[PDB]
Amino acid sequence: GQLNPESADLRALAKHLYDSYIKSFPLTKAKARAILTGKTTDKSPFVIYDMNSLMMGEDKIKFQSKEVAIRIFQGCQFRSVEAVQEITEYAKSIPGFVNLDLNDQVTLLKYGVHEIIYTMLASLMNKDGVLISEGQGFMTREFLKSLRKPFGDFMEPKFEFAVKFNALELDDSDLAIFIAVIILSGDRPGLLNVKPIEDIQDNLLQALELQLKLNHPESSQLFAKLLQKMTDLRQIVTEHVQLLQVIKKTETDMSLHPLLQEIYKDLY
Amino acid sequence: SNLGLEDIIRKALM
Ligand SMILES: *c1ccc([N+](=O)[O-])cc1C(=O)Nc1ccnc(C)c1
Repeated sequence: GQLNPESADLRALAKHLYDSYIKSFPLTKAKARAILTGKTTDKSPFVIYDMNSLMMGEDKIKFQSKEVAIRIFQGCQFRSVEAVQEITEYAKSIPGFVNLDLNDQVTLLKYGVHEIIYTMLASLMNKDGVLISEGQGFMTREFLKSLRKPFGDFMEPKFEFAVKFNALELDDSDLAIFIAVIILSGDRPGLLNVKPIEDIQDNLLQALELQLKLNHPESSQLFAKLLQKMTDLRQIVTEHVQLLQVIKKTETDMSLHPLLQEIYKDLY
Repeated sequence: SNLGLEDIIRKALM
């Protein structure tokens, strides 16, 4: 490795993405971890760990379809509109993106947004639970798993991913480039011009490779491991199709406490 | 929704 015009351009690209990342996403990883580790003494979230504490935190939970699960997915997708818009604003700042065909821009984003939402959801997660209600609440992992089928299986694979993803200890500077690589995935179905997408991603990959060397001396194969997390992100998205079928094939009672339904609308 | 998400993305790209 040398400091030359090529490497300097890769550092300038990393700074450009990071600055645009800060402008687009007010909920950074640093802010999330500060709440999880109990740093922010002003916003101390309330812990919801069982049905009793669920009722104790009724005030902190702020409020169509027939089935409970479908209304949850409709609600959480509606509450994810702002995040989708933020991701789209971020993609505009990726050099070369807005010059692609508009249909390919839409295709890249319509698949990319789900994976990026899961990436940022991991920031709100530790091994014990997940932040909800805009940092005002903390829903424990085991309480979610204990809920009746099929709800008890909704979030646990995302926790399993988040714990391993968070163990890589990426910061917001890393995540800015990693998210850009996700967006510029040339293997999305329906893409028209794959080559100009791959040309951009190859440059983003080079910037990511250099960023991880400079920022993470403790992990020599971090670049490989981080690209492997793409496969975990896509698997979680594909598991949503199986989830809808489990919901349709469920004959047992799928009634859920209204406060629990509102909490699931804050997840994904 | 797939077409509902595309509409949100297309409008956001404007
Ligand atoms: C919304 C609310 C809760 C959950 N959950 O799994 O607990 C999921 C969703 C949701 O809409 N998820 C989703 C994932 C992937 N792709 C789509 C279209 C939706």
